[PDB]
Amino acid sequence: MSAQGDCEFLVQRARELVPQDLWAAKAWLITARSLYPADFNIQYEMYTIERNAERTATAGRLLYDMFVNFPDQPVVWREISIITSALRNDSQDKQTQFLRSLFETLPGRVQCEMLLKVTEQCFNTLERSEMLLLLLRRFPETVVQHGVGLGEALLEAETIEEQESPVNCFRKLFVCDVLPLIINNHDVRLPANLLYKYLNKAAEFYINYVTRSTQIESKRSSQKYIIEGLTEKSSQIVDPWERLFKILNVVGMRCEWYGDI
Amino acid sequence: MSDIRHSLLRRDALSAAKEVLYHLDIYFSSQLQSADKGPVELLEEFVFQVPKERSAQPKRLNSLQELQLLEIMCNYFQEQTKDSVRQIIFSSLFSPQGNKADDSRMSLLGKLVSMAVAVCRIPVLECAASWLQRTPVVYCVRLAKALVDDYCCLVPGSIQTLKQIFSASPRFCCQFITSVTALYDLSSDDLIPPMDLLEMIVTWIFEDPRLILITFLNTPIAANLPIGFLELTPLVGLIRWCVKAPLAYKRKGVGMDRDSHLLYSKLHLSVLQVLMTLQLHLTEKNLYGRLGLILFDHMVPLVEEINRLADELNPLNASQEIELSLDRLAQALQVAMASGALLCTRDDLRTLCSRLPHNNLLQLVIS
Amino acid sequence: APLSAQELSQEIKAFLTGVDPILGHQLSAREHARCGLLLLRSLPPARAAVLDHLRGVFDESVRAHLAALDETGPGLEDVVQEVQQVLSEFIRANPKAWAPVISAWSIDLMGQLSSTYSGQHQRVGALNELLQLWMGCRATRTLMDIYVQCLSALIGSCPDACVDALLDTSVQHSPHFDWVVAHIGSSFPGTIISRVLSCGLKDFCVHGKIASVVGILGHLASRHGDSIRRELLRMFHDSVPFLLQLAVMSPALLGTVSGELVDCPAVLSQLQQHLQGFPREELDNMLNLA
Repeated sequence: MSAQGDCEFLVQRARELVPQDLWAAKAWLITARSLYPADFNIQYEMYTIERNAERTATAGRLLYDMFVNFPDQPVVWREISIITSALRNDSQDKQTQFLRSLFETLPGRVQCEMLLKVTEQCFNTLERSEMLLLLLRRFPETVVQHGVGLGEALLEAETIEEQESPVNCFRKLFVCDVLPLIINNHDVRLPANLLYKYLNKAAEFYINYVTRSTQIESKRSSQKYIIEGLTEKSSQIVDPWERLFKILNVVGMRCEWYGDI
Repeated sequence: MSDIRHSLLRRDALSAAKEVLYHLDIYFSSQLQSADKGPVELLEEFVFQVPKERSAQPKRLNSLQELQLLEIMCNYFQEQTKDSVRQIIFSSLFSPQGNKADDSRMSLLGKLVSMAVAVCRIPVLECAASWLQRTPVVYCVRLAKALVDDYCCLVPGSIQTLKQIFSASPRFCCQFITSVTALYDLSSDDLIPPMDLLEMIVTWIFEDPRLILITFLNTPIAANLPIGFLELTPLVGLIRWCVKAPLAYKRKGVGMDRDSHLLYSKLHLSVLQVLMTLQLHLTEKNLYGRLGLILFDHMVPLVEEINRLADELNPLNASQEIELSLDRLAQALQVAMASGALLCTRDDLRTLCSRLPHNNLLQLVIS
Repeated sequence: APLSAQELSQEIKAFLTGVDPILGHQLSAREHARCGLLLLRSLPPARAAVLDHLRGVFDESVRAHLAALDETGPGLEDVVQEVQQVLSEFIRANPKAWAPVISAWSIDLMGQLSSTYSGQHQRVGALNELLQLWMGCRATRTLMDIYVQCLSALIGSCPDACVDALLDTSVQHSPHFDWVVAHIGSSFPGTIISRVLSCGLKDFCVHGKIASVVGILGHLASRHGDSIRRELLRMFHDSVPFLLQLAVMSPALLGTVSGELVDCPAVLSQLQQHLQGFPREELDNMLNLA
């Protein structure tokens, strides 16, 4: 067979050519052929620290070839994680927009598989609840198919979090995220029970947002509170009243509907 | 016809030659199915500037009037704008006859091509590229060398004009890439690739090679050509030139010539990427696979010359260069075997590895 | 790249037609020079056309300078400086192809102009006075400086080819530009004066006048170079009446040869006796000249 020897030789040749040029190593790995996925992975690893345009193009071509041929490999997950990390930079320049656009260029299947794997590997109850909330909010189809199961899932998530009181900022953020998913899809009709449950959840979220417990262990509008074990700036939520208005609008859109108010 | 010859026979100032050329081009465009000695002599005097008495002077210096004749030919070609007329002109100019007249006409055509590239004339560039595709190895090499010398010696930064012409005119860029791949090999110091030529080759390999592949796919071509009649794919030529470039630099002392090594590495990477894309696009179909579509049977002699040059002080001083050349050759052989360039099987690759110096990784690469 | 093909096409068409189709105004010679210099940066055929036009431009400048000298354009320093800098950069970028043709153009122009002016002017020992009156001018002196710079660039690369071209032009145009050859020999004594002597003796053997011009040039180049010329003459005599004829016609070379003979010979006497077998009439004529 001698597959291991050939792979080791290709990896060594790629590594030795790094000081000369990443392009030469990538070209040698590609031209080697035979075990194409191994050579592509070696070239990507060699060019991982590189930032040249030619190296980036070669890495992208190798990744696309691997995605077409290799059904499952950690290289795709690592690339997705790197893209996500790049997108998390400061938004005070065009670099963040470019990184976000590059990250969004990846197929949705790979991102969905990575999210499912992360949720499966997340042993923490809070992480599992966050993953479930993100999955429910991303696609309204799952929520529509579940029907009355959204309330049970929310109750299970709250119980898993070990915080019965819903005054925490996390519960309000999850409620707002659930509301935006319904607001996005106006064609998702729901029965009377679902509407009542949504109204109760919105009322609870508004009550929590208006005031929160002090437990511990050119114009604009905002408020203040204390987060549960996290920085108050971490809760990036803008205009909860506008979110409630959008939820009411989506509800009205489904059924075709002194001072100012 | 007769009137044009009668007018051209008398008087030195051939001011009526432009009218005759325009009439001939119009007749060719409108009556290609319907279309002598006098016209042949007139064309030879205009382009080649070779009189009837070849051993005698070629119509004196023929330099001051050469620019005027080239401008007149460029204007006539621009006014033509016809595929049939341009093809007829190219066929007439590049047709061999067993004498230096064909070579002189090819040189004049290359000069006109350079003038058109300076003016970015799309139809003139297309006609020149078609003529170059119908030219021999020596004529193509001479034209490429003259174009490279003109683009390198005109003034600093003149490669920008060549790059702009390549971007605007894709046919001319593809023809230049094919000519460079066939000619530029760095086998000898006389044929040493230039830095500006290397940059132009890299720019052509970047985007122009896709146009060359598209043109090859549009109309089929023979698996082999006599003396490489402007082989379409430039990957093989660029790879051979890049492989010979490090060995030539070592023979010509490591950092003294560093720009050439980097340019060769970039050109090799671009050629490998183009070859990989072409393989990924064409292997699904049966269009290619016998011997690809390009090589010109020149890679072996250049590789042998590079190996012979690198043999002197191979392990002592040029050990790094020898290892780099061996790795490049092994990668090229592996790509050739994977791309179907091999005639029957990888037996030739095994023989080359056996005759080559100690390289164990090639044995595992083949398997 | 703001320079579009349309502007270049219009300009070249207007130049070829000879009359501007829109403006209809005969542009000044300075504008033609500006356009030519701009084209020279890019097009070598246009560079050849620029040299062809520069032949006439330098003819006009030399005629103007001669008229000014006899009777007694604007910015004489600036235009000459610009042309010199353009040519210097052009040679610097790639001397191999540009230096020989430019040097040949300059020397052929100088020779042709000197041929015309030797007879059409009152301004033209003797070769020393010619050197004074020729170097005295400004434009011709700067052109000679440019040619000297070109040769100093070319001496290291191709000395034999430059010497061959110079001697071919000399045998074709001897009584015209020899003073420039005399200056070049004075600057570079050994090889130049050796080749001049070789050319003179070769022409003398062919005949069985170039010799007078050769002697004049050797005398002119003797200043700052007489010792090297005497050494060359001694080397030539070491290996025949051409040296004697040159010594007779050149007083400076005559003094140099007298000093050499005073310096220095039984082997030399035997060599002379071997050469003494020549016909009696030639020997008698040589004795009379001696």
